[PDB]
Amino acid sequence: HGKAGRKLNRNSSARVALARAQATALLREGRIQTTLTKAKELRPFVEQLITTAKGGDLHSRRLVAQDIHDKDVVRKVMDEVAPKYAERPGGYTRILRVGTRRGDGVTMALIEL
Amino acid sequence: MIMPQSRLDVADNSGAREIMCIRVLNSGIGGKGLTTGGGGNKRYAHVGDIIVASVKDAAPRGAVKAGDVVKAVVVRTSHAIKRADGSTIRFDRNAAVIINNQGEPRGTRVFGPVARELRDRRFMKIVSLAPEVL
Amino acid sequence: QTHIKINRGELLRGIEQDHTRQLPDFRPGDTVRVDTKVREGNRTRSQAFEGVVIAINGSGSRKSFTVRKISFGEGVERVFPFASPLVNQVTIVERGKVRRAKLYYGKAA
Amino acid sequence: MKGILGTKIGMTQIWKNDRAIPVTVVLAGPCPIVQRKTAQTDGYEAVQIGYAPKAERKVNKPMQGHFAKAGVAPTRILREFRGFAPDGDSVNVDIFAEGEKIDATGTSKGKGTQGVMKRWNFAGGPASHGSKKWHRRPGSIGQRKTPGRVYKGKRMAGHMGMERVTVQNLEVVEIRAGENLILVKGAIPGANGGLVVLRSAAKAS
Amino acid sequence: KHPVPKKKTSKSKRDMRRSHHALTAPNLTECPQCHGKKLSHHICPNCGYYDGRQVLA
RNA sequence: GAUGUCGGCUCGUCGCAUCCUGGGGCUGAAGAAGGUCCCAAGGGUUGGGCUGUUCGCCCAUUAAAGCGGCACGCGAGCUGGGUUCAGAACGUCGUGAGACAGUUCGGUCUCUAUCCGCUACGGGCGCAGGAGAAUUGAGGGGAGUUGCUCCUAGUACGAGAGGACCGGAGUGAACGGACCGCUGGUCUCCCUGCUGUCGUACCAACGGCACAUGCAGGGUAGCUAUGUCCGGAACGGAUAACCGCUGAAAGCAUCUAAGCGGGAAGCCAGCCCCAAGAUGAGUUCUCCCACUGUUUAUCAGGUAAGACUCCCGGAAGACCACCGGGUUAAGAGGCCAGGCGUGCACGCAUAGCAAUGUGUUCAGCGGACUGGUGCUCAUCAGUCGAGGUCUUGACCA
RNA sequence: AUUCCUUGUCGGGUAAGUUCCGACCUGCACGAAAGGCGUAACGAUCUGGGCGCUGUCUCAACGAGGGACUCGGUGAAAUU
RNA sequence: AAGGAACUUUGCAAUCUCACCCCGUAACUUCGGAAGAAGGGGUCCCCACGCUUCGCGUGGGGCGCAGUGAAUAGGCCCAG
Ligand SMILES: [Mg+2]
Ligand SMILES: [Mg+2]
Ligand SMILES: [Mg+2]
Ligand SMILES: [Mg+2]
Ligand SMILES: [Mg+2]
Ligand SMILES: [Mg+2]
Ligand SMILES: [Mg+2]
Ligand SMILES: [Mg+2]
Ligand SMILES: [Mg+2]
Ligand SMILES: [Mg+2]
Ligand SMILES: [Mg+2]
Ligand SMILES: [Mg+2]
Ligand SMILES: [Mg+2]
Ligand SMILES: [Mg+2]
Ligand SMILES: [Mg+2]
Ligand SMILES: [Mg+2]
Ligand SMILES: [Mg+2]
Ligand SMILES: [Mg+2]
Ligand SMILES: [Mg+2]
Ligand SMILES: [Mg+2]
Ligand SMILES: [Mg+2]
Ligand SMILES: [Mg+2]
Ligand SMILES: [Mg+2]
Ligand SMILES: [Mg+2]
Ligand SMILES: [Mg+2]
Ligand SMILES: [Mg+2]
Ligand SMILES: [Mg+2]
Ligand SMILES: [Mg+2]
Ligand SMILES: [Mg+2]
Ligand SMILES: [Mg+2]
Ligand SMILES: [Mg+2]
Ligand SMILES: [Mg+2]
Ligand SMILES: [Mg+2]
Ligand SMILES: [Mg+2]
Ligand SMILES: [Mg+2]
Ligand SMILES: [Mg+2]
Ligand SMILES: [Mg+2]
Ligand SMILES: [Mg+2]
Ligand SMILES: [Mg+2]
Ligand SMILES: [Mg+2]
Ligand SMILES: [Mg+2]
Ligand SMILES: [Mg+2]
Ligand SMILES: [Mg+2]
Ligand SMILES: [Mg+2]
Ligand SMILES: [Mg+2]
Ligand SMILES: [Mg+2]
Ligand SMILES: [Mg+2]
Repeated sequence: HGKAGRKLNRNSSARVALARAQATALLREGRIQTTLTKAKELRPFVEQLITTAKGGDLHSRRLVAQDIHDKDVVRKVMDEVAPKYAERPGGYTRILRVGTRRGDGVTMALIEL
Repeated sequence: MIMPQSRLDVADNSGAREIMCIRVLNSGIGGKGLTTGGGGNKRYAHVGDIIVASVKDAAPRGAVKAGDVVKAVVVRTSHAIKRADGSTIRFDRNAAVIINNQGEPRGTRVFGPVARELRDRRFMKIVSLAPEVL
Repeated sequence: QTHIKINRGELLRGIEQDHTRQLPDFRPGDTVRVDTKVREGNRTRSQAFEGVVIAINGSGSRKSFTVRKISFGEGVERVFPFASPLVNQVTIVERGKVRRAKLYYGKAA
Repeated sequence: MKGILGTKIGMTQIWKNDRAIPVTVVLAGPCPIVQRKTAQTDGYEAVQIGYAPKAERKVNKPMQGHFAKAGVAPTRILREFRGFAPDGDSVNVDIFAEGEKIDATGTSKGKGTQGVMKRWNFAGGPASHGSKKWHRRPGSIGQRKTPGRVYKGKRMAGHMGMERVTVQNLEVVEIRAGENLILVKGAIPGANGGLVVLRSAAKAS
Repeated sequence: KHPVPKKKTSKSKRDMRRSHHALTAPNLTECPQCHGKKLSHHICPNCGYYDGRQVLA
C-alpha cells in the first residue's frame, strides 16, 4: 500500500488550513503544545517551509507568503530564523511526548526548533 | 472489444451504411469456408474476429438492405491493439466489412485502413481491397 | 521483506538499459515521421506513420511516444516504444508551438 | 529438486528478437549450505540454505551456534528444498539455463479483510433498482429449515492475500550470472522487494 | 428484521466475556532527576527532565 | 398469543431417471454422420425480443444450451412486477348497500445478532526444563470445462460423391490465480489554465470561497481490468460397463464357479494451498544451565539463554497479529543528488497605444519513487523468563 | 380501462414483439346525457416506440467525505 | 477504457440538456395556439470607429482545451 500522509478526520481544505496555522505558530513561537499526531503532521511541512525560506530571493518569500499568511511571521522566518539555520541540513524540528489529559484522554506533545 | 449492441460503421460498397452487432462467434476461416465457434461465450469482438450483425442503415440503392442481418468482420476497434513489439494502434471510429460464408466481402472494396491482423488471420481479399494496411 | 541493501533502481537500469535507445529531440506538437518496418512472411516491407506527436510517456526501456494521423478520412493514432526493433528511424519535420504536454484535446480536429 | 532463493526486484519491458517480453527481475544472491538433511539423520530428504545476510550483532545465540556448525555467517532468512544435493554453496548459474521453465513461489501482496467481490468474485446487487442497503452483500447463505445450518467453507468476507502463491512454468529469459540476477518471463506474486523461491517446474508437459 | 437475544445470558458466560477487559498496568520507571516517576520515552512530569529540562517544574 | 406466498436478483449445494464431455454393447453400423441401450455425476450448460411471469414461442449462437431436490432452497438477503387492504373506472351480477381467482390505474417491505452455524483474526493454557529457528504430513480444502485448425491422409472405407479411427502438433473461448512492465482507469491539492468575489493597504504576486477538489487540463507511486503471465495435464495403481486368457461342473462348448490380463472426463495417488489442539500433541539443528532462600517458610526469588515492554516506521493489518529499525545505529522524516510529473516561475529586460508576445527559462514548482547523507526523533531504562515427576528397560563407570 | 375462448387473424415496428399501433367483427358481456363518437390545447395521469446522454448494465475500478473499527468521557433498547 | 438500455417489472436512478442574444421551426388547429416545437450559430480580453447612455453594433487584433469559463440554469421527439 505505498500511500503517504494523514487524513486527520478533516476534509482536505481543512487539512491545509490547519498545517498552515500550525506552521504559522511553530514559526511564531519556537515550540507548541499539541496532539502527538498533529505534531508528526506538522514536522516535515514546517521543515520543507524552512527550506523554501532558506534562499533569500524574492521568490522564496512569495513561496512562503502563500502558506504562512502573516507578514510579521513570514518576515521572521525569512530574515530572522532561516538564515540562522544556514549550516544545518535538516532537522529544524524535534518532538517530545508529554502525557495524557482529562476529556479526550489523548497522548500530547511539544514540537520545537 | 465489440459486443452485442455495438453500432459499428461499414468499410464497404455493399450498401450497408450502419450495422449493429448481435452475436460474436469465434470461427477462424479455414479449410472449406468459415468455421464454427470456439464456443458459446467470447463476450467481445476485436479486429478480425467475426461478429454476426443486424443491419441498421443502408444506401437507397445497393446490394444489401435496411434489416438484412448478415455476418461482418471487424476492421476498426476504437479500442486498442497491442502487437508483439509494444506497438499499439487505435482508430477514432469503430468499423467493419460485411461478408459471405467463405469469407470475402459483399463489397467491391474497402474504405479507410485495416489492421495488419486481418492479414494474420488470412482475410486475403479484404486486406487487398484495403486502401491502407497499417 | 528480505531486507537487503541494494539499489532497486540500479539493477533495474542494469537490465533495462541494454534494451534502451534515444531519439531526436521531439517535444509534443512537433509533427514527425517514423520510418517503421513490417515483416510480411519471410519478407520485410516498410511503412511510415507521419503525424502530430501527442504524448511521450515513461522512461528507460519503457519510454514511448504516441503519434496521431488522419489516414483516409478515418482518424488513427499509434504508439511506439522508443526501442522496438520494428521502428527504424524518427525524424522531426515540424516543431509545434504547444502549450500543454499531452495533446488529447486535438481529438476534435 | 532444482531450487534457490532470492528477492523480487522489479517488473520491466525488454526485447528478445522482436517481441516485447515483459520480465520480472529476481535476484538470487549466493545461498550457503547451512543444513544437509538425509534419511538416517532426519528421516526425510532435503537441504536447508539461506538468503539475505545479517551482522553477527543482531543475531541470537542459538542461531549463531547453528550458522557456525558449518562456518557460514548468518543469513537473515532460512529455508528448505526437498531432494537436492549440491557441493560447495549455491547460486543460479549451475542451476538454471536460459529458457528452462520454472515454478516461482512467493507470498502475495495481502489486502486486509476483503469484500465478497474482491475476495471471491461475487455478482453484486442492482446498484439502482430500489435496492436498499444491498449494493455489496452476497445475498443468501443457505436454504432453510433443511439443513438449517450454513455450509462449511462457504466463501464470504475475509482477509484476502498474504497467501503463499506458486505460479507454474515460467521461462528463464536471461541469466546475468555473477551479478546473481535472474530475468523471468512475466508475473511473480507478492510485492516488490519480495522474497521468492525459484524451483524447477513441478511438472513436465 | 430486529434481532434481539433469545434467552437472558448467565452470570457464567457473561463473566467469561469480561475475561479480557482487564486493564494493563502502566509499566513505569523512576526519573533520574526530580524523582517522581516517568513513562518511557516521555517527560518526567515533576521537574521537566528529558535529559536537561523542558516543560517547567 | 402468526411457519410471510408467485417471479425476478444474490448466493449456493445435492439427486441421476445424463443435455454436453469421457468409456462400451447393439445396429436396418461401409465412411462420414446417426439410432438405441449399458457404465459414468469430474467439470461444464450462452446472450437477447415479448409477457409479473415460472413456462412457452421466436432472434443468434453452442460440445451442450439436461431434469429435479433442498419450507414449489434462498425477504432478520434485496427487489415488490404477479396476487391480498382501504381510492377510482370499466364490463357483468344486484331493486339496493355491495359484488367476481374478470380487467385496469395507485398503493409504507420494520438502522443494533444473545446462542448454534459461517468467514476471518487474537488472548489462554496445554503439549514433563527454559528458549531461537528449520520441518515430516495424519488428515483437510481448491482444482478437474471445451471448441477450431493442422499433420498423420485425400491414406483405411466407399463405383462414386465423400471421407476416417488411433496417434501427434498447434491456436482459442469461459473460468481461475497472480501481477502492474505494456495498454488504459483513477490518482480530493503533484503541476498548470480559468472565472465571479472577498482579503494580504495599493500595482504586481498570492490566499480563501464557489464539494463535502469551485471548473477545466494533464497526472507519478499505489489500487485496479478491458491489460499481462500462468493453469486444468502427463504418468502410475485399483475399478464400472465391457473385452478376453487358462477352464471344470455339463468328455463338447463356456471370461467364472478357484485363479489371471485389459478397461473411463469417474476412485485412490500424482498438482496448488492449510496442516502436530494429529491431547496419538511427532522429528532435527542450536543455545542457557545444574543458582539462592533456618520444611519456626516442601515452594517461591534473583538470574542465564532468550523475550516482552516502549519509541520509530512498513509494499503486514479494523483492534490484536506480522515484518524491519531502535546510536555498535541509515529505521522513518528532513536534507542533497537523481527519477518522474506538470510545461516555461518571480523578477527584470525587450516588442508593442493596449490585449499580449519574446528573452532571461529543457525554466519554476513537487504527494508516495530511487539511492546517499548523522540535521531530527528512535533517550533512559521497567517487566518477565530455566533448575527439569515417577516407572520399568537397555547401555557406561 | 369493457374480450371468456387468447399470445384471435392479418399488417407495421424488431434480428426476434403475450406488449403497442391499423384493420378485421364470431361485441362470452359497447351504444347514445348512469350520455355515443370525436377533438385543438392542457397533464408531477396512464401506454408503446424513437434520438440524444449515461456505470442502469457487460463488470466493475480508483478516489473522496460521513459511519463502521481503536482509545479516554456519559452509556440506552426491544428480548429473556 | 471499449460498448451505450445489452439493465429491467419501466431508462427506477443518474448523466444529457441549461441563461441571454441572432437564424430558423412540423403535422394539427377551436386561429388563441402547439412553440422555448425541432435545428443551428454567437458569448471572453484589447485597440480604433459609429450609435441614445452604465450601454451596444461594426472592424482588426490577442490568449486558453474550452470565454452564461465558477455557481444559480429546459433533454427532445412520434404515436395511443
Ligand atoms: Mg471521530
Ligand atoms: Mg472546499
Ligand atoms: Mg484479449
Ligand atoms: Mg425494413
Ligand atoms: Mg498515461
Ligand atoms: Mg497491506
Ligand atoms: Mg454491480
Ligand atoms: Mg440439523
Ligand atoms: Mg415469529
Ligand atoms: Mg447410471
Ligand atoms: Mg452438476
Ligand atoms: Mg408443493
Ligand atoms: Mg419459495
Ligand atoms: Mg427467512
Ligand atoms: Mg405488486
Ligand atoms: Mg343493474
Ligand atoms: Mg457474535
Ligand atoms: Mg493427506
Ligand atoms: Mg481432526
Ligand atoms: Mg475437494
Ligand atoms: Mg496435405
Ligand atoms: Mg476426392
Ligand atoms: Mg483473466
Ligand atoms: Mg510504474
Ligand atoms: Mg499507470
Ligand atoms: Mg497601511
Ligand atoms: Mg492584482
Ligand atoms: Mg473567506
Ligand atoms: Mg462564506
Ligand atoms: Mg463550503
Ligand atoms: Mg482533475
Ligand atoms: Mg490397468
Ligand atoms: Mg528533486
Ligand atoms: Mg505546496
Ligand atoms: Mg528515502
Ligand atoms: Mg405480429
Ligand atoms: Mg363520460
Ligand atoms: Mg393540474
Ligand atoms: Mg425496447
Ligand atoms: Mg468508548
Ligand atoms: Mg469514451
Ligand atoms: Mg429518471
Ligand atoms: Mg402560426
Ligand atoms: Mg430553442
Ligand atoms: Mg488556440
Ligand atoms: Mg470562439
Ligand atoms: Mg436541472
